[PDB]
Amino acid sequence: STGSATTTPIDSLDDAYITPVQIGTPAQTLNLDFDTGSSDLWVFSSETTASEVDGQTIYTPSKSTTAKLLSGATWSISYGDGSSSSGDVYTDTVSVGGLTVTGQAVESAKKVSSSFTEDSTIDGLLGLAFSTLNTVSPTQQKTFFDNAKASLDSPVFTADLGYHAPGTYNFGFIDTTAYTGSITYTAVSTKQGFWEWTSTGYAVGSGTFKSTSIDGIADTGTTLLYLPATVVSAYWAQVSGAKSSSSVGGYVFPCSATLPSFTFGVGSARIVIPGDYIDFGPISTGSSSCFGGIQSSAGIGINIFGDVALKAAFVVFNGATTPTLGFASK
Repeated sequence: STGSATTTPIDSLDDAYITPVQIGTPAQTLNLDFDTGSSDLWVFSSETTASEVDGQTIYTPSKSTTAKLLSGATWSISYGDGSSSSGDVYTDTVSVGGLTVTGQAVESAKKVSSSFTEDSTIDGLLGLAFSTLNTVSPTQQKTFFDNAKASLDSPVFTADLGYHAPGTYNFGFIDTTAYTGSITYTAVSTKQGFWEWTSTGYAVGSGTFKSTSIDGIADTGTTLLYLPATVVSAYWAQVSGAKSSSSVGGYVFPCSATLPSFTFGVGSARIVIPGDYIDFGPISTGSSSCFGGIQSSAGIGINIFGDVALKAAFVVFNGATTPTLGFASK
């Protein structure tokens, strides 16, 4: 089997991407944030504290003839941006782009933090990291991909995120029309539960490539590119007037700037992030200070190849017995 679903930016900055997901019988379609950095499929629901729901579409398990309470199971998760959610668990039928899993754990939120409430466009998350990170207790649950894998034509999914445009998540096949040149594959460590890999270096604009190993994670649920302070300083030094602002919470730059590209290495291959992808717009409405899309990972504890990086590539998440990651230009 295979599946193919369009993923759409939630706003004009590509702050996140939402993908429609069918849950239950009859189908209830929710728009979920596919997150290769976590491993829980959770939704706003009829159980979510009413004051914490503001415009989201909810899953109502009592209206699904295939929903079953997973008795005694609870979940609770916190994300790198400080947001969080928790609740109980149902199993139900879940379909993405025509690919159906029966008995998928659907984690129903009883509580969500303010950042979730405030984002009316995101109805929940669909985790695509390794199932070892799943938070359900006392019986850990599998991700949608893990459940689907054996049925797929090939044990893979691909992320093809758009810049200020829709893109695609495919399950079970590689669309050879969706990228240019060849796909370069690179080793993955699953030791921390992430799609963790090592970039071979970077370049800023038309500058020379610096060969240096940068361990980090491919994370579709993180907006920006978080890299070591040395790398980030080298980038922003090429933008007149750019500076790190403790009050704003990262590097800012004059909105009048033209940003240089940023290249990262995948083995001997190179992925080029155009400068425009690094512009996250005014820090506040009407400001002439703009927020940068490349930020320091110092104090995160891990480097994160978030959407800024991934949307410059066609990315293969190869879930074969020994997982690997593939990157192609597009």
